[PDB]
Amino acid sequence: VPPHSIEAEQSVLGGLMLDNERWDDVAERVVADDFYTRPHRHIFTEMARLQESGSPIDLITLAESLERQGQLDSVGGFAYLAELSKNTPSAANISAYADIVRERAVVREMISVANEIAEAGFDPQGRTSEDLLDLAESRVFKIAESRANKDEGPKNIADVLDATVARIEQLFQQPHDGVTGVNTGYDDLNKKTAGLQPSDLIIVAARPSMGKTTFAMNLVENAAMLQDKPVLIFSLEMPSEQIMMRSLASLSRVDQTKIRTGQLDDEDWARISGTMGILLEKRNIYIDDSSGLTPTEVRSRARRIAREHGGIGLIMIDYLQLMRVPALSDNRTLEIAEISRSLKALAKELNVPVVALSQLNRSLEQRADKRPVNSDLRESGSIEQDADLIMFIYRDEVYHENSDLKGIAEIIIGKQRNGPIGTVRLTFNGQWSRFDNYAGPQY
Amino acid sequence: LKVPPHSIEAEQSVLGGLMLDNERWDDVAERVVADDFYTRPHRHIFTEMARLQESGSPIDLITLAESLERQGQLDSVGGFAYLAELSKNTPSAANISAYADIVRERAVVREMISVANEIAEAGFDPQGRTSEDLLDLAESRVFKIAESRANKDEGPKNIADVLDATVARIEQLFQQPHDGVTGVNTGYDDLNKKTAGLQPSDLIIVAARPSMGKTTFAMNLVENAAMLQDKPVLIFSLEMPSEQIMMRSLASLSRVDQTKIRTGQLDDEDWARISGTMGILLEKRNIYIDDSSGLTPTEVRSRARRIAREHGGIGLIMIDYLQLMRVPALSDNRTLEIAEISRSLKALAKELNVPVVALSQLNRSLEQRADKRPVNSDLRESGSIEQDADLIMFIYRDEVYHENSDLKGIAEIIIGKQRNGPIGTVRLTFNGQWSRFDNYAGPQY
Amino acid sequence: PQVAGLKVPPHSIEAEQSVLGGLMLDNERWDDVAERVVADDFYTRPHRHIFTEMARLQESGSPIDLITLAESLERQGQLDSVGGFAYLAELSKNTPSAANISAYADIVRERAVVREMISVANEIAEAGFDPQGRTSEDLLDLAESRVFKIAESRANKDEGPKNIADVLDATVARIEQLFQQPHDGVTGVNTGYDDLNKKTAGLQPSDLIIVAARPSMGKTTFAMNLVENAAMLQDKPVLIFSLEMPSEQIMMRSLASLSRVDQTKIRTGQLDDEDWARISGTMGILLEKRNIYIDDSSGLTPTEVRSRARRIAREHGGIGLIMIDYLQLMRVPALSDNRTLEIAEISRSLKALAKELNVPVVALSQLNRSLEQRADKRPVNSDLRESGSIEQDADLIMFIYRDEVYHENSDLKGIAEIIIGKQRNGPIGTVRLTFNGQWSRFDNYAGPQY
Amino acid sequence: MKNVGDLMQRLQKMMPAHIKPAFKTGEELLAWQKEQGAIRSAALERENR
Ligand SMILES: Nc1ncnc2c1ncn2[C@@H]1O[C@H](COP(=O)(O)OP(=O)(O)O)[C@@H](O)[C@H]1O
Ligand SMILES: Nc1ncnc2c1ncn2[C@@H]1O[C@H](COP(=O)(O)OP(=O)(O)O)[C@@H](O)[C@H]1O
Ligand SMILES: Nc1ncnc2c1ncn2[C@@H]1O[C@H](COP(=O)(O)OP(=O)(O)O)[C@@H](O)[C@H]1O
Ligand SMILES: [Mg+2]
Ligand SMILES: [Mg+2]
Ligand SMILES: [Mg+2]
Repeated sequence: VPPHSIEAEQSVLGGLMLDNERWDDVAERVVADDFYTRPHRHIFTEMARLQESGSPIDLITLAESLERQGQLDSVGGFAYLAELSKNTPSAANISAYADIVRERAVVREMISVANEIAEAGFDPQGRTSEDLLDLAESRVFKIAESRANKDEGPKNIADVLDATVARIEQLFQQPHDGVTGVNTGYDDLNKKTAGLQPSDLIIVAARPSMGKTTFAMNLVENAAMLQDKPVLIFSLEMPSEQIMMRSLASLSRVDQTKIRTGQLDDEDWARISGTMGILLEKRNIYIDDSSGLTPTEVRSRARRIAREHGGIGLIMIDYLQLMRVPALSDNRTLEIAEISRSLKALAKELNVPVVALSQLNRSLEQRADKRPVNSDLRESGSIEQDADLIMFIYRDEVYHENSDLKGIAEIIIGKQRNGPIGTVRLTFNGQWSRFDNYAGPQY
Repeated sequence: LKVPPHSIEAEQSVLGGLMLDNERWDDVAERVVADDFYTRPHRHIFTEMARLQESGSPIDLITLAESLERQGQLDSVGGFAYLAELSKNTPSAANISAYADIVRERAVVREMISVANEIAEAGFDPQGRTSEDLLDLAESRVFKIAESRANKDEGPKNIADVLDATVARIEQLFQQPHDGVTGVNTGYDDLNKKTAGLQPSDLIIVAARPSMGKTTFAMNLVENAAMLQDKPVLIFSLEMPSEQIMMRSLASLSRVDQTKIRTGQLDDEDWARISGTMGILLEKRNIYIDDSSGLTPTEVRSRARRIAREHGGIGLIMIDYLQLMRVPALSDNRTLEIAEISRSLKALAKELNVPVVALSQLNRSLEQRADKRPVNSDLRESGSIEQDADLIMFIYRDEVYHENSDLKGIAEIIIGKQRNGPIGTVRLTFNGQWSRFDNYAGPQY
Repeated sequence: PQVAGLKVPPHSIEAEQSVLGGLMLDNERWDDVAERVVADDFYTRPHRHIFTEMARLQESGSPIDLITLAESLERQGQLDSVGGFAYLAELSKNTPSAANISAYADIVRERAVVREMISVANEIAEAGFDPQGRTSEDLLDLAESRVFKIAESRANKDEGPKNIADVLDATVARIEQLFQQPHDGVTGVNTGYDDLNKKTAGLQPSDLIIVAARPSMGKTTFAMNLVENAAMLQDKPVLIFSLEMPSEQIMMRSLASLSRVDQTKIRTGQLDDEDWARISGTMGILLEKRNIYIDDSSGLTPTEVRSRARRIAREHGGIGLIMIDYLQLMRVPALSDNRTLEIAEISRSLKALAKELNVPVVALSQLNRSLEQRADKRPVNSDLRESGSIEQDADLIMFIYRDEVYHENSDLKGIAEIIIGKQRNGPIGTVRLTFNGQWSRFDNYAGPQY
Repeated sequence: MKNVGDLMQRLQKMMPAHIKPAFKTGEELLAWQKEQGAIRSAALERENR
């Protein structure tokens, strides 16, 4: 007998006919040619093609759309197709069933191929051996080629080069504008950066009161109105009902305090109405006020957004420490390494930047300079090795109150993969949580 | 036979009913949301319809297709020929909003099913996880549906559905005087301002060297906020049991020293106060108490969810002398233990949309400085609570260190970190023979 | 095959045999297991009922092994019905080490949660598809209560958070029970030093007292005097953990103090008839009472202290005082790399104990020798360097200074003062007592004001 | 629960009318922000010196 399972089969098909989230978590592992029988292969094909566009694949969308191709009473028809929905209520572990399906399928295929090798070995039919063995090689290599995850693999130089020439081609005729990717408005900062490159991990990190969550809100807040393409925000630090007040205040140039009290004048209300209505004809931004996460959860939500429409253009994670993968919570360094690698994967996957805030250890207080460097953060440099940019913050007027630098936040770029190190000066005015340019003397 | 329930017919009926009736749209909008539908084209339709009912209101058949062209999505959702049939159908007059009611109901159902599925998943795939961190997942994910008139479960959200709640938070104010508060009232007018009132999502820390009145302070806060509200509160007590707590809170109210209570040398004019504060604590039944010995944050969250399940989402909590809070899992190292605690507390405060008051201590290396005004570096617990928190109010009651000072009967607050506002410094008095702070209508500062 | 081995609910059966094999083989562990496992946490009905008996007896009837269990199990008519005697013998036959239990009861709780969550997920889903014409309001509160019943199955019935009114009833009942009888200023335990009860209102019953000093001030004598007095002033037990020195010296000291004779007339034998009279009296008063219990141990941990104490609490009565001596010897070995965290652990744990039983805890200490280079030497809160956690946990601290060690020209001889340095309920002060240590006892001082 | 046009009209109760933003879009707003920031930088420098 050839090994092949039937319980896993019915269960997988019924569960996907019951919970239309799982198409990712299954299709990552499984291929339509893994089922021993043909009807369920037709069914799986339909599932994938609909979930490409039409998410609901349970019974009635499936039955009714499949009707048009004239394929009822041919895969067991209506009542059998419903017998899938009869049993298996919980969809206990779609994952493991879907693992063993692939397992036995690959075993069966390879054993078949070995048998055909032997029979053609004792039945040459006017064949060479040197001109033969190419068929053995190609027959065996056909396995994973039947699996290829949407045409991924080692590209050739010409395709890569044409991608690059296409970049320069689209870029040249349009005004150069300095940018080489995504913008921020700060025309002093785009020079040391050339834009948040479209596929890069960015990190922002300074001690608590130095106001960096502000800076990330500023970036998304600008990049929205400069684009017409989405963004994300994960606020593991405070809920949306503060975020939007802050961002609204930042745009309309009025403090948080007067809003939450209500002593503000029509001069202000005009700016409020402007920024409000100008957000509410774009629907760019998307916010999440969750608390406990795993990177897998993050990837799920993000891919959901990108599948619903188009493609995102930005991310802003907030206060990265709370991101757990609890398997390793006995330890810290391995944990942080895991988040770093997972975010880098996501970033390169969707061709997106990432803006992952952090924190620093207070040891620097015992140094008398307090301008941070690549060492003060102590996570075995897990994120340090993984970044494609880092830029710290240092607002002087916290520590040295009598200092001749009031509302002057500098930005110490401590690592940059493509450009060089640098330094920037900027101005902080926490009455409405916003940075501005510095058209003042040198740095 | 076993399907996720959607009423595709009534949905389209609503759509086409909105097409030829651009008036009866707010009433529907009280009930239906883009996430509430099932397929994608209907969502695109609805959200564009709303974006246009902002500006372009008279819209039946064609203006939608024009706007849908202005971003270039024709034929991605069917097309103009598809939309023709959506136009022709549903000549309905009387019943539209009932369809919306039932569809919203169906969405609640579907959500419950999906959540149950995630629960079973994490059951089979614990992913290196305990039961304590698993029951909490389940309980929170159910309670988030049981609460929340709107605002469905975990996952991101678009903007307009947040501007609704935020404009509601602004609009609740103008139905009454501003009062200075945007949150909870403490009873201290010196403090409402520089705090802008306790904002109800945040972790607070009330830190001091031992004998400065921090416990007395937080007891006063929960006490006052029991009677400027009608909601529960909690008093976790890892430091001393319900009896001393009751005596002290009772006496903070009735203004008679503890010495005249446990003894019994008290006078008529005192009993006059006691009967009243008593009868005013009994006819409200706000306060709940928890006099444990060794807690985990998990248990804390559990008790909180049950007490919120009884009636109302609570409005204030207190936790006592946080350094006693243990979890045996990470008993090997203490720093990560503090970190996990602070995480749990912050997520709690953000879950139930409440404040939290979590006392602490300070490492004494501030003794040998001779100024002794605390600041945010003397506390040495990795700084993992110098980060998570939102409001830190140290204390310095000077007449403990010095003796012959002019600054007697005073305990001035110091504020170190404020996430949503400024810092400052505030003055208050202390009369520890009946354990209550009072305001200081005094000189400049 | 194995595929159909996936739909099974997860379970363990070998651990379930081994646990009971150890408990039936040994009763010393029931605390830990009952602090991790409950009836329904097992799979089936027989082992459940077995655990039910093996807890409900140890409530009152301590011994539970094989036949002292069956003699009760019969009277509910359940022999040869939950496996029976012959099968039940198997559990005691195999795994005769009782080498590990705690691990073999962790995993049961794990699988039990993992199973009682899944049995709920399926039962929610099927009803979400079979709505019975219900409505959401009638559909989600059941899910709430269902999910919460899981955690309710574990929680002990009397550890949750109380309402205001019940607590208040307890308070007014306390004040009532006080006014049925004189007050004396005392609100708990008495000592014998009327100068002390005023600033202290007696040793309060849910606290962590500390008594710190330099080596030769005599703190040990003071704590012994306290427990010694609260013996005869009560009809309720005490404990002592003389980690410093063993019983045969402690009782000589105590006996002697009670009888106002010096030690050097006992172990010498040059004594009077009046002496032996006052000896036999305090003797026959200690032995008609049977309050005190002593432990001349060597080195300890809070984990063993709790067990030794709770054994006493469950045997008879509820205790009413404890004393621990020269705290520093208490090892908790996981931290011995460090010391600061060690003291923090101990203090934390002793506070938790005392409150877990609602009783006081004397506990002694030592002071670092920094004060010596000051020429005042009256101790204060800043000179004890033991993490300063003891400076935080404690509801009371009462140092001891006694001039006639440092100086010898003293105008202040035979006088020991008590420098209170912290208080959580009353105020601070300073007390003035007298010392006559050739029989090791402190006394009152009717004298001038301070 | 309430949608854009109705949300805006809801907030409009808090204000008098004839208050219009006269901004109409985003890039103009960013230009305005650039201007205000560079205004402020100067007085900031004054106070520093
Ligand atoms: N209304 C205000 N007035 C003055 N300063 C403010 C106001 N609101 C916020 N700030 C300042 O802005 C800073 C922002 O900190 P934040 O963005 O939270 O960084 P982090 O998340 O690292 O704490 C705060 O430290 C605070 O001092
Ligand atoms: N009945 C009282 N008489 C005099 N002082 C008191 C009385 N009750 C409390 N106090 C003082 O109030 C202070 C309160 O300390 P407490 O509330 O215990 O803070 P913590 O819990 O951090 O030690 C004590 O230092 C004590 O001296
Ligand atoms: N038999 C005795 N005769 C005279 N003095 C004594 C006698 N026994 C003890 N003392 C004095 O009384 C003190 C008793 O206190 P002690 O038990 O030593 O406290 P600690 O345990 O703190 O050292 C001794 O330090 C000693 O000075
Ligand atoms: Mg932040
Ligand atoms: Mg306290
Ligand atoms: Mg001793």
